[PDB]
Amino acid sequence: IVGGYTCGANTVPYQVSLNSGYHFCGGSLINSQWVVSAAHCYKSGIQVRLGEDNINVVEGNEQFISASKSIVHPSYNSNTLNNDIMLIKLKSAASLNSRVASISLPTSCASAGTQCLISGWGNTKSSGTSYPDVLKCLKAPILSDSSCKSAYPGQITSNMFCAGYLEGGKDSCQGDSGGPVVCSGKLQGIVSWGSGCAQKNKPGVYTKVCNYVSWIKQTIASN
Ligand SMILES: [Ca+2]
Repeated sequence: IVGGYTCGANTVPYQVSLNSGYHFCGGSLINSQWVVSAAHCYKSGIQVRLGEDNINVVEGNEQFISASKSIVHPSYNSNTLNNDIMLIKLKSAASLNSRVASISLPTSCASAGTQCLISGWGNTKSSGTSYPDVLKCLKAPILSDSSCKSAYPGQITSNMFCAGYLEGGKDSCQGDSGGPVVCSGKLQGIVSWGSGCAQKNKPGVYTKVCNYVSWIKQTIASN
């Protein structure tokens, strides 16, 4: 997160870190046994880390649970990033509490102008590299489909939306991938892609979660 703020420990209780020896992507807890992330975050050997603030210190609210199964969206295209979504099932159920909590899935899509909270442990510089230890947060609005398409000609599908600031300076970044975009208490987006970070006229691009709720619910019901 570039241009954001320190969230505060466990104030984003559905935020997870995906760990394969090191943090490499975010995710969102959607029930006691399932996590939603970005397909481009797929790898084997995932440990899900719940309850994290400082990802380099054991502070007392963590739950570390191995993935038992990963399911990349059937139609994921790694070249275009269309359908950049994946589900991860935990080997055991998380113990849900005030600091480790699921986020509601949307019943309807969000609209341009709605404010949302984006979070993660990704890079905090746009012309630099600095990775935070504690969770960072950014409040940002959804942008219109037309301004999204104008920012990224020929690249925005119906499964993508833009959010952030055309002026630059405030965005998600490398290492935030897979993490949440939550709007009015609903998971509406997944950190997916963008040209650099926090660059003028190059807002973040997010997977549009509302398009996937049918797939998510049926997948959970059969696995
Ligand atoms: Ca920790």
